[PDB]
Amino acid sequence: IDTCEKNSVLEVIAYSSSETPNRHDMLLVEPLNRLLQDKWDRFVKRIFYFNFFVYCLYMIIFTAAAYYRPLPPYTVGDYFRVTGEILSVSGGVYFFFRGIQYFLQRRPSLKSLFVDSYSEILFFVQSLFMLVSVVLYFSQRKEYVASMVFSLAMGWTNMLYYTRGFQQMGIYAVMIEKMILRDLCRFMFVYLVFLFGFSTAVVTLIEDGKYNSLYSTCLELFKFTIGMGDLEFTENYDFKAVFIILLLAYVILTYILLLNMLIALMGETVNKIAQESKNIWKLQRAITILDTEKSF
Amino acid sequence: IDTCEKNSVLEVIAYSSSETPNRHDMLLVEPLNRLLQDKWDRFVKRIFYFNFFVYCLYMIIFTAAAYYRPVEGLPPYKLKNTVGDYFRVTGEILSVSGGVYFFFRGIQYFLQRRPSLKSLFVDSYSEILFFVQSLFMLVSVVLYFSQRKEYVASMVFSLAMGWTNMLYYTRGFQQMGIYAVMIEKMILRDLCRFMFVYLVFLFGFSTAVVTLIEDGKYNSLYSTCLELFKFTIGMGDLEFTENYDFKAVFIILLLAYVILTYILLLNMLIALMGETVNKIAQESKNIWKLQRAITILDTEKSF
Amino acid sequence: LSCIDTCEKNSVLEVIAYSSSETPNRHDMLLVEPLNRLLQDKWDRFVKRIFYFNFFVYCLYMIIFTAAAYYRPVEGLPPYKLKNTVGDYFRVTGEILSVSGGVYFFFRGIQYFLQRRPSLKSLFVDSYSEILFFVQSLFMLVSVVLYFSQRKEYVASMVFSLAMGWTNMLYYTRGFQQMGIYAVMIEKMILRDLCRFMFVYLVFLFGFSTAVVTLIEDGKYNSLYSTCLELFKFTIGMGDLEFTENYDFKAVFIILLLAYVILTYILLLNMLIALMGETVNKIAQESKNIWKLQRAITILDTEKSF
Amino acid sequence: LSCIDTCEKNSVLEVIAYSSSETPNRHDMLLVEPLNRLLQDKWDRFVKRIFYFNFFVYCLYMIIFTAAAYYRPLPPYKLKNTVGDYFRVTGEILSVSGGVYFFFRGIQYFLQRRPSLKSLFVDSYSEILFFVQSLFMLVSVVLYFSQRKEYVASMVFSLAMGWTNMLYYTRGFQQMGIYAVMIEKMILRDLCRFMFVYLVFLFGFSTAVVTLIEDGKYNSLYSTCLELFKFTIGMGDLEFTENYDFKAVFIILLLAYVILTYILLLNMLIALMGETVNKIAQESKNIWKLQRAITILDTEKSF
Ligand SMILES: CCCCCCCCCCCCCC(=O)OC[C@@H](O)COP(=O)(O)O
Ligand code: NA
Repeated sequence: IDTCEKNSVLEVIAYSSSETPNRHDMLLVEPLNRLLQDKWDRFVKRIFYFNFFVYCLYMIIFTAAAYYRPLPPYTVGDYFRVTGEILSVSGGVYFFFRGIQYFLQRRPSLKSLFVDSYSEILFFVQSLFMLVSVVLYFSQRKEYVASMVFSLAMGWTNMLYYTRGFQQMGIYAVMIEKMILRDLCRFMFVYLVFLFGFSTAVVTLIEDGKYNSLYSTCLELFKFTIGMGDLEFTENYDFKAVFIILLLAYVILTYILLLNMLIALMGETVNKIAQESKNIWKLQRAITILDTEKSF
Repeated sequence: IDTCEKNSVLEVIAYSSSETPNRHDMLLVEPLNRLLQDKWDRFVKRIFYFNFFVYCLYMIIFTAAAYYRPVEGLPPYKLKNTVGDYFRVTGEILSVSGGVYFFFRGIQYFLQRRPSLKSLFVDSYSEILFFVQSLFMLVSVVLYFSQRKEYVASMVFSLAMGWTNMLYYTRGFQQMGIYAVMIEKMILRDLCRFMFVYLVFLFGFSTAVVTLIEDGKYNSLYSTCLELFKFTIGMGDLEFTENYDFKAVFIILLLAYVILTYILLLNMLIALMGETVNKIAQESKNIWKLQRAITILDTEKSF
Repeated sequence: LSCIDTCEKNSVLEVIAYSSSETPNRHDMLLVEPLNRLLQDKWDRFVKRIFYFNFFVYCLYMIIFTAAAYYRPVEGLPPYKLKNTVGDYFRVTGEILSVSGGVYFFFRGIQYFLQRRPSLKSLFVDSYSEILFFVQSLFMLVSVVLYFSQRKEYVASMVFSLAMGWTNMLYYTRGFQQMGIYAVMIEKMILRDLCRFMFVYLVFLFGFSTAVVTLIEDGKYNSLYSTCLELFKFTIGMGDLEFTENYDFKAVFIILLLAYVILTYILLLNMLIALMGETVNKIAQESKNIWKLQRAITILDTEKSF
Repeated sequence: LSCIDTCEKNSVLEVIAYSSSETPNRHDMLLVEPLNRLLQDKWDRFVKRIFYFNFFVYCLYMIIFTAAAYYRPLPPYKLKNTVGDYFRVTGEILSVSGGVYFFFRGIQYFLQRRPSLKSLFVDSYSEILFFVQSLFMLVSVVLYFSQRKEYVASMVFSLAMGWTNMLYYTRGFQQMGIYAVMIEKMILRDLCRFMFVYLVFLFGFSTAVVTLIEDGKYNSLYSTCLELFKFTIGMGDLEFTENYDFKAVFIILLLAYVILTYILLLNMLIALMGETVNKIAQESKNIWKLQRAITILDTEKSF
């Protein structure tokens, strides 16, 4: 069941592809749940806490190094800074190698890489950004800072991966995943269509000014969504009536309707997916247990 | 059942009048739903994808009116003998042809259906909106030839209305189709009710505030109404004017307005839309199924 | 129908429509078949148009009053002369009509109070519209009193009356099931959720504003009113977080502002939204029944008006 | 009621009310018929009146304290010969007296109950909050006499804490009591989870941005953190600086932060609050009843 050395039920269920109809519900059987919970507390609950603390420390060291950066390449302060930079690069390459090892070991069907285990892809992409930032730094360029800030943001965001192992916060993270995947996606598609259409209309209306550029008008229109719109950002054009009509149409369509609809849909989805989000967290904790077990 | 060429069950159900009690729920019968799904997957899916692809492409031939629109004034304009002006003119011709085609499609629908003149404005909003877009394009053309400067506004309206109309092509996918159906229900019911009440409240408080002040740039009704509306979008000032008297009265009026609209009616709208979401799931799925059925039957009749 | 419609002593429909709020389940009384069918019949026969006629005349009155108010002269030291012009004639006759309407509303309110004879304990949840209209009428009358007393406070009173008149159009939402239900939802929410949230939020606002103004030393924002307004301005999504800099202990100022923001904007407003959602999910049936009872009260009052 | 209300050694009321949180069903106990009839009898009999008097005197004390602190003049300060200065001094003396009184009441509670060092941070939030308010007041007094300006900061902290703590007296009013209990539950669960996630995201993106920014006003971590936080209150700027080498990266980072936090996390917080409110009605009523029982027992035991 758990230690077969030929084929284990735990390995089959946990490492199953998304195709399996009930890869979550079948971990709730009495013996499996009892064994998983007992193992976690026994010798995987404090192995995970140590990993989480080490990652936190690594990220602190990475932030300190990057935040204090001086045509690269470029006292006690400098020795500490270079040591931190080297340690951060050494962590990035470690994550890259772990991701490649996971890619080879699991060898996905070239379909579940895009639908399953988003954590592995995110971590590998963070490592890839860090390595690109290193090569640019050693290749006489300044885009090494853009790559590094991208990697830093992604790494800080990735700390949610460790929210698993704490029940309530694990459920919260699973809910975040579901919401982003379904509701934010639908809303963003519709809202981007609306925003682009109205921004193009307004740009066509505008005759001459600083806001002829499609980017400028799109930014100004998006400014409404964040409660910072202007509604008078420009007055260099004819037919003010048409401009105000278009602006009011956009406001009513996007701010007064789509965002409130997003709130309502989020409420409904949260009301719907409590038990599924509990089962998904349980399975995410089972995969963590088995990965920790196999890492030796 | 499906095609007797005289009066088939699917044809009558799909073209049902609004007065029919449960026009939406008829398709749920197993043979009918299984027959629509099979026919779609068999030959209508690719046709619909092609139509959406060519439609969005056709609209995009004119969404670059920014780069197109000259600024010389008093059209018509001249031809520059450059590749750029060749692209501009061919795009304009392609945008006018599209408008004429959509106008005639609407006319062909209107005549063939021969509506009883009541369900026209109650159901089938998509084709009315497409016809309005065609009308706005034709008006742009006629104004353009007539040496007038209102063609820019007329094409801008058409452009915006077409970009929003892509929401029609949103159908054909269960998730986004049902999302569009929910948007339709919400904008018809909750937005209309809230808009009526909020517009009454805003007009009242705007007239009160305008009467309060004495003179300045905000003396007009329109300007003060705009300032009061700016509270709703999260940009309210609370001190937009100084040339007045009775600061107590002005402040208390602004507070009453804010508390009554921003902190009450918007949250009421959120709650009502939430309960509507909770209530119109299966209804919104059935309506999407009926929309797909109408599209399939129209494609069949398109030969 | 004998002993149901009208007896000159007591009829069940009149009793139900005018029943005191203290009755346990006065709302469900209308649910029985004969009452529902008969009220629908009377409305569709006569009161449907009569109510629309009471919503057409009132709208005309309010438009006339607003037109008179907006075009008012600004010269000071009232009253003012009646110059020879069509505009002056029209505005003065509009003023006369508006004052007459105010007097009419004043008299109707007095008559209702004298006939119903309320206990002065049920004039908040009951006869809400009556109190609103009477207060509007009172504001108009005091406006006139100031006007002919040679005081400029008539402008303030008249603008208050105008605001109440325009916002009282919701009374006429009855006669349309969806609009009437929405209006009664507004009234219930105002009665419960707005009043609870406002009390808590006001306590928080006053506390933090007093703390901040105590911290400040001198300047424009040294007063309690200006600081209270600045703190309130966060709630409408236009906070500053840096509105003042003439003080000491920037850390304390930042801590207080962040604490206030987290406690109010992030917690209490989203809590109000959640409670409103729950209530709305809970108040459909009673909101329908209350609308039906309000409908019946309108029917009975129109019938008794003869 | 023999050995239920008064026993001098142990009774059902004093055992249930003062039961540790380790007790499984501590809340549901008071719903038993005779207990519910006895608590409501004692309350109506006298505890309502004593509680109302205590609330009124506390409100008077807080008004005095606010007035004294508002008109504050290297302390200490002398006594100017004027009525205003005498009233200020007597008011601040009264405020200090109230502070020491609350301090000693908190000490008495600690000595009496003798909690197990774990219920302190999970039970009795009100008493610890009152004690912290008193501690701030005493620290303010000692600093004031020690010739420092830090007394102003201490006293403003105490004043704000007291004003927000005034909610303690909302109990004894059913609706406001349930409201306060629900506020307590929301702060413990939803605000905590959201704050954890939001702080993680905010620090990550703020660090990224401040790393991108070359130099200027916002080259410090605190300033950039403040600017990013401003987006949460509907006051983000999106153009607050231009001192960077890559505009595309800056705009992408800001858009990602906005989408992740403002659009997503805030709306999700609203939804989670709605779910919780739907979930915790009966549990919020039971907790209010238990709070009302504790208050009744305390008032009885105070004499
Ligand atoms: C000194 C007064 C300060 C307040 C500013 C004056 C104007 C405030 C607007 C009036 C407040 C009530 C608005 C409201 O929300 O109720 C709407 C009414 O239709 C109630 O409906 P109905 O008459 O009972 O049918
Ligand atoms: Na704002």
